[PDB]
Amino acid sequence: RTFSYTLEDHTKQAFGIMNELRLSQQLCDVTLQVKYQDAPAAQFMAHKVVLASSSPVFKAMFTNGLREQGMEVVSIEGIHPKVMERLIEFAYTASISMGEKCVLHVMNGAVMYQIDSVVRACADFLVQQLD
Amino acid sequence: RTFSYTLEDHTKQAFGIMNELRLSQQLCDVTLQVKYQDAPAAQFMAHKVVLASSSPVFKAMFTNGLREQGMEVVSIEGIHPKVMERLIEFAYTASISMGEKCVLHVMNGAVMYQIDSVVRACADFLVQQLD
Ligand SMILES: *C1=NO[C@@H](c2ccc(NC(C)=O)cc2)C1
Ligand SMILES: *C1=NO[C@@H](c2ccc(NC(C)=O)cc2)C1
Repeated sequence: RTFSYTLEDHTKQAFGIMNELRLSQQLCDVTLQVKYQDAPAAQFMAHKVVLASSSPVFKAMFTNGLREQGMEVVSIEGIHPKVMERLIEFAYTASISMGEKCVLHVMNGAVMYQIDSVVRACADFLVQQLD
Repeated sequence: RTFSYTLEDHTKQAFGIMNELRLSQQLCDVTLQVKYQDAPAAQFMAHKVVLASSSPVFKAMFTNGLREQGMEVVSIEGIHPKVMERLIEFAYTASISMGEKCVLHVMNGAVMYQIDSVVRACADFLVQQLD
């Protein structure tokens, strides 16, 4: 009677395309302007719904009961553009890479945007460096 | 040197929230108006980027090199609202359920929007009913 089916890696497939659309700057509805001290400013286009799905801070930031028209620019301060890139990548790919020296700055970014899995990851790594 | 990390079920987690946002009608940028013969019209709000990630037909339908302002209404004909609901659900949940009698109508919808995994699923099921 009730025929049901589930594609295992659909979400991984869909995020692949959603990442392709980001790199192609198609359907993006938010531009993240990152300005950090002495580093040059950098823009990052993305989809609010995707960022919200990976960061409770973005979710609350975009869920204001309003269908904002067209593009919305968000001014981000206190984080290095390099770091914001890795976090966006993680949101669209569920993965993140970096050098040992920037792990701490990524942890700060993960905390600032409450991306727990990244926080816990950098936490356990830093503890392993000890001794 | 190069510290990398990957959260396995991130995409499943993110789609959970993206589905929550749909049911809450937050960040949606497309309304699918479905009108089918004698059945009453039905609306379905969703996120273009999500639909595009699961349907090449939606991807081409929304990727026209334009950041359309606010909400866009799409007139859909030739498919029953019940069927469009299941397909949207699959896009946001990677799963789909239905009764034996409507499996064929879902296959028609999956084909119409080139959601291969659903097409192949209903295909193999119908072949199993035989004999
Ligand atoms: C990895 N995390 O931050 C990057 C970085 C870039 C440039 C500097 N230079 C000064 C003066 O701050 C430090 C750290 C590297
Ligand atoms: C499952 N697929 O389509 C649904 C349905 C609803 C209403 C009717 N009635 C007429 C006259 O077409 C048939 C099929 C059921």
